Amino acid sequence: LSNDFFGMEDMDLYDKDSLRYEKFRFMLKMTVRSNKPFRSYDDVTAAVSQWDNSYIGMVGKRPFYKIIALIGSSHLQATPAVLADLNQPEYYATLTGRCFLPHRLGLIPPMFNVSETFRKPFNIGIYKGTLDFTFTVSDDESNEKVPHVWEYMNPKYQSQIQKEGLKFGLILSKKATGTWVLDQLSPFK
Amino acid sequence: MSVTVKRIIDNTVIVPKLPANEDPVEYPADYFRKSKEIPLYINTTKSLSDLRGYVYQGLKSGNVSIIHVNSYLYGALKDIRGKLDKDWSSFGINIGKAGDTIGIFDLVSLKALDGVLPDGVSDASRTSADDKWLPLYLLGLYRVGRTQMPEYRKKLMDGLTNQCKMINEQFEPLVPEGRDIFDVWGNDSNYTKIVAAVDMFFHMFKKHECASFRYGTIVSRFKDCAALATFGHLCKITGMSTEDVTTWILNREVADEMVQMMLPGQEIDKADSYMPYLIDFGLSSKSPYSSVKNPAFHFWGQLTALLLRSTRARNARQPDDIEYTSLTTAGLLYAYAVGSSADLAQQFCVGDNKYTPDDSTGGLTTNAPPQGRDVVEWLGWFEDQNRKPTPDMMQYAKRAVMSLQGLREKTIGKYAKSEFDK
Amino acid sequence: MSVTVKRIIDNTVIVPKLPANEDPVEYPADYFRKSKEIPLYINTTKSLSDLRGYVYQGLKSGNVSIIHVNSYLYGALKDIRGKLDKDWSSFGINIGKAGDTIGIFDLVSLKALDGVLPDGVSDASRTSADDKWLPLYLLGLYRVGRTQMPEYRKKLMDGLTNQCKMINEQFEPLVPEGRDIFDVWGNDSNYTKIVAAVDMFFHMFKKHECASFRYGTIVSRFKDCAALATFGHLCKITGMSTEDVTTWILNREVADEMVQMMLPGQEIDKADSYMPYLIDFGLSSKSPYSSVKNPAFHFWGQLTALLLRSTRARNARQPDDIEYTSLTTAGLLYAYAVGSSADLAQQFCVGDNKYTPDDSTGGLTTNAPPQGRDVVEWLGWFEDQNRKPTPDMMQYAKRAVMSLQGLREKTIGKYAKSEFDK
Amino acid sequence: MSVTVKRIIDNTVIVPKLPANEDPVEYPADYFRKSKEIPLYINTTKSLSDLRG
Amino acid sequence: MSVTVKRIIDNTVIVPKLPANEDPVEYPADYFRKSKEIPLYINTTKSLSDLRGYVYQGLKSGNVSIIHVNSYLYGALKDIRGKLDKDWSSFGINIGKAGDTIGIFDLVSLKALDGVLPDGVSDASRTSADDKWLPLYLLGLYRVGRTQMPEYRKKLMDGLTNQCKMINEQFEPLVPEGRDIFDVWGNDSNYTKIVAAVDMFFHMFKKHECASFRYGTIVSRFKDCAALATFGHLCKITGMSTEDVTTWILNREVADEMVQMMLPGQEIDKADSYMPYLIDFGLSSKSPYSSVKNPAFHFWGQLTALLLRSTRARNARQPDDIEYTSLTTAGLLYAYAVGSSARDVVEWLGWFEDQNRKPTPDMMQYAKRAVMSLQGLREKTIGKYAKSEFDK
RNA sequence: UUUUUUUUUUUUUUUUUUUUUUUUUUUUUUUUUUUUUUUUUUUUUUUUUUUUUUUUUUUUUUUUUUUU
Repeated sequence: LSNDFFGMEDMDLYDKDSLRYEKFRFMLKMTVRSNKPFRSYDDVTAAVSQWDNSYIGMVGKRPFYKIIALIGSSHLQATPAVLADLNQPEYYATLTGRCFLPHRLGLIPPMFNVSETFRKPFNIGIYKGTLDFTFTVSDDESNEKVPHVWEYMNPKYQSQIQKEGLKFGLILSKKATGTWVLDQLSPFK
Repeated sequence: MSVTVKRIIDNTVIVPKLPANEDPVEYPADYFRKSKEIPLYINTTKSLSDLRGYVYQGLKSGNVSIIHVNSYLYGALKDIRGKLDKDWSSFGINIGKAGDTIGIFDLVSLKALDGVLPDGVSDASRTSADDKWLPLYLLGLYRVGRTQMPEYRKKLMDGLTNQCKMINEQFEPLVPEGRDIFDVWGNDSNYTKIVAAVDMFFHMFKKHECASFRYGTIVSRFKDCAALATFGHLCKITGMSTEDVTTWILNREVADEMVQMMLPGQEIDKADSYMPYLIDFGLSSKSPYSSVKNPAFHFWGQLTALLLRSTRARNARQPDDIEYTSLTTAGLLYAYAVGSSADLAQQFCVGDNKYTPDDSTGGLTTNAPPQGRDVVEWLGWFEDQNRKPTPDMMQYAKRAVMSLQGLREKTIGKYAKSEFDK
Repeated sequence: MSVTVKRIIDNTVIVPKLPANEDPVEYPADYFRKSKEIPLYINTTKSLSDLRGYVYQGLKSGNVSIIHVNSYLYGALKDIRGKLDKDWSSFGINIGKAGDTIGIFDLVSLKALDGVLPDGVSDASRTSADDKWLPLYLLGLYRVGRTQMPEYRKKLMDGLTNQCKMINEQFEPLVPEGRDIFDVWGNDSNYTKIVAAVDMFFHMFKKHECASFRYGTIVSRFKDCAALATFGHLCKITGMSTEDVTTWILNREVADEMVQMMLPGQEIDKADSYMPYLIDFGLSSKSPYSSVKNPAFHFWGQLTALLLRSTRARNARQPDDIEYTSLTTAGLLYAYAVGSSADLAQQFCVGDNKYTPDDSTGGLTTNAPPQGRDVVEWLGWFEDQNRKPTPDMMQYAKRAVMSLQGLREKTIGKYAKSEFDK
Repeated sequence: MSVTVKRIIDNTVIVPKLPANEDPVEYPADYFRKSKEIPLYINTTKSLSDLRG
Repeated sequence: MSVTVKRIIDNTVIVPKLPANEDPVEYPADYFRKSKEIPLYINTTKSLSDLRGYVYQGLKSGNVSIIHVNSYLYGALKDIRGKLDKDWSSFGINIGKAGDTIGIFDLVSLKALDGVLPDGVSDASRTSADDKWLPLYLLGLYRVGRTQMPEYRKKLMDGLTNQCKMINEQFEPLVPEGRDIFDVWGNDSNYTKIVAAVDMFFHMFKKHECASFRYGTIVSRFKDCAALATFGHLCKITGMSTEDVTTWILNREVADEMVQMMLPGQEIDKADSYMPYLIDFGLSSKSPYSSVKNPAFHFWGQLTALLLRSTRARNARQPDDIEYTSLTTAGLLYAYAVGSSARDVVEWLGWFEDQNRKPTPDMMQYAKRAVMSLQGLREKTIGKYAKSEFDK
């Protein structure tokens, strides 16, 4: 930073972290296979947080993809196969709608209506298995008001979204009004 | 329209247009532009064991429901195993990417069926030895229920029984001797989607440990694509390059048939594509490559291949309500061109030794076969023969159609023996 | 596209293309560019003695599992012995460095199989007498279960039993007389990988003490590569060098097969390479070098070698759905050229005495064979006959095909006797 | 490579090569360049009388 | 330009000028006037044994780096031995003075390369038996890779192996048989500078102990100077003086090529000079003495030598897209003059004008005799063209 | 006769070698010598198909019932 070398003055457009609202509609599909059922939602976040260990996908939607992964993990309802002993427990979750995310990550490049699938095995120790994803994050120029993005998680789960939302690499904060603004991802990531 | 049409009593236009007696062709590209996924509606609100008992007891009692068998086939074929080595993009759909394991249903979108689930004949004495042989039998009935004649259906059933016995080794037959119910399964859309997805998945992974399931679903490959299959067979039997063959087609309906047959954006040359399943996946309600929609080329190509002594082109059904004179003449001309005048030209050379002696009395104008394969030169010879085929062509056809014992009714062989064997 | 085709009613292009009736060719170079190893999935979570008991009692009871036999074959073939003398690099993989001891499975990547292990028929009375004959018998079953003919299968089983008694000399047969379960073993990918790795390891180490394992795995060498076998047989039966044989190919369809056959980055001339096992190792799912994918070249080579009185070119199966007239004419021409005009040319000179008498009545142009092996001389001679076979050529074919007793159906010998023995 | 063969449809070479159905020759000089000795592996941990018996 | 060219609609000048599709010639004198040294950039931040292992294992694995081989070649070729006897001044550079020890790289300026050094695959079990045969092999793999034809490459590899085996006697071949990587070495400039310096140093010191290094680097001598080589061949194969042969050239394009070849300040008649390596040392990027920048004279001289029964003038390839009829006529006139008159140019010009400029049947018969019975003529060469046209 | 405007079933622009890595050109070389098919449910059209195959070829090494 400026304490180290010479001449890294910030730009006049956004000072350091000029807050901005990015309205965007989205779609999501999820499929989590595991050897044993997830006892707690924390284990679910641990198993899904490494969905981008080798990342090929979008950069302008990478924070958006992380938040969509978080919302999918929040609503990861079980399946009849998850019962006592039928097969490996297979989870599923899908969400669609529109939302706006307050964030301090700078101006985002214009997003397009393109879908990208994601596949990656996870190893959180006790639990084995893989994942599945299908995001459809894109801009929404319509004036139509959209629900707040962090509202899409039910209060039933995520007793502390400050860390449950941080398990995926996000850094959260509070806007002193009850709305969570996304500070940035994991540092250098 | 092509150009304007004038009836000269008042200089007025008529602009004729064909009636919609038969539905127009539909291409897979149009469907994949409309939707970016292939929905599959199934009822998953049941356990795997309960569905297995349902389908087992229904097959044994001959009253199994289509919803139950579809749900059980989904439940027993969730084998994510099978590692892709290359990308499997098809029609702008990213199935996988060079290393990620995919399942059977990873290539078709999955939804929830909106309807009521039948009660069932649930059994609990059947263990979890179902994935080895039961999906095989259930998919085999799909292919079996298309012969519509016992002397072939019996052979197909025996083959399916042997296929399943090689895995299970007990396999008491489930469906009774009579009382068929698998004939209706073709009508259902979800069953066709599942069977075609299974066929394509096991076609991509030939060396899979469950590749035996290709039996009973191989009929889905290139289903209702008889025109494309006979075009390939013709290109392979004539030995001529596949692009020079299309220059030879005549009669003015084969050309337009070909144009609708190979619209560029259809991806008919890629094996691991969605095109061969354009009708089972629901990509097209009326396949443009079918024989009912493409009668003239199918007839002409089958006749030509028969005149070239091909064992395949002796059982294809002769299409109705088409010309049987112009197409037959064109096919006979093609057959006499390829089967008599062998090309037999120098192909590889070491620096030199390339050409042919053109100064050693290379006369051309004669009442002899052109001794070549160019379409224009044989056409010039034929029109010098005033479009009346020579008796030598009749002799060639007689030699190529005679000794064909055991012909099949309504097929190309019977017509050739009745026509070119006067 | 090689060239363009115009629809002449409005001058529009149609770009004809073949259907995907058969899978496209796949080359090992592409596979090794995609991945830098050959994965071998096995379940090694069992002791060697327990696995040996499993496989022994399964073979005796005829209900052995492929996973158990694969794991036991890995366990009993961990012979790191065998010292390389030269480098064994192949397809950009450093197998060894000229002096380091190497095992059978050091040339294929090893992974852990993900699945359920069958229970088994575990026995404890079997001592440590496994490596002597049990892997040999298990590998011999792989070759036995590919004949699909009772006589040849029985002969191969007798040979395998003799080979096993060579080392064990007790050897009560394990698999029962009926219930052929080893037929399915060829379908499994891991078993094919193991057997091909064993074959290549013991081909590199010919003088190894366990070289008897080459029985039953030699079929893996050059598996599904009948085109290269027939090309080598042709090049060895004529004496003509490959670089000059390849010029003689004709009919313009052998050309494409030859071109796709000889792409540079395959090192098909290297014995200690992965090319012979391009399909058993899983490098190529569709072998470009097969006979079904190369029917024209295979047929032409077999017919030509048959007309040159070769003991091999009399049982090769004649391909189907190919033009036979042009290929027969080309094969007859080449065979007559080889068997009528011996080269008989001075090769080595002691300083002087090289040339030939050209001024001593060097008559060349006449109704006689060119008395040489140049392709264009014979082409000009044949064109001087207006592209029809002379009766001397037919007489030569008759003498080269007559007295072929005990011919085999659907083979080249039967076809030649039906065609070149009028 | 002795001489080249070119395909007359597009002026393209093919570089044909024979298959390795029969293993290539190896010369003793090549081995003696690779190694300067002939290894003879035996087990001498036994007396002569025991081995002859 | 020479003289003005006018358009007669208004009497306006246009001064036509040829487009620069081919780069203009560059002369060694101009480069030496610009700079008084030949820089050689190498990376010397490695031990000699480390570089030896690097290059040895790179050659064995066929993935060697050009920087490593250049650095090792510098390290193993610091043989300051070799005592001069006469002054070796060239292009105004004091290389040595009549009795001082001189090294290979003493005649080229040395700098430090600015770049990242690759890793290297050094083998630490290699003794100090490198300078005996390894630099010779590394220099020979430049000429071997300059062939681009399997038969000539195979023959040169056999010759190089024979040359190397004379020294160490074991010499297991290093570069793998396939995937030849040494073709790229010619692209680099410092490797060419090193190989040319070695060639010139061992050309001055013919009787050196390490004179065997001349193999492989001999191709650098007179590189891309085929026009001067064929001029010398014409001057030698006829016995006619060099001052008199230059008058016989005609067609006014050979004259211009001679003019651009014979600049006085080029000292092209000095063996121990920088001229033969004008393109390897980087003195000139476009050699004026090449056969592509001087196609007309090269063709004419090769044809004339062919018609005078010379075994050399039957493999030189015919230059592309140049007027042949006038060049062939001039070559036939010169060849007939030499072969029938054991030589004045204007006398033969007048004799030909007595025929109003048409070859006589006697000259065609002489050409037929000079071109008949040429077995094994290779394609696109002067021999093939003469056999096609002069052997009707 | 005509709605007005029209007048290449001419055109994105820039192109004009199925020319081009540069350097080459002895496949010279160490040096030194109402209708009216007593038509049709739809999709069909090898009573073709698990895949891979194509020698009832193959332990490797052999090729004088030759030799101390």
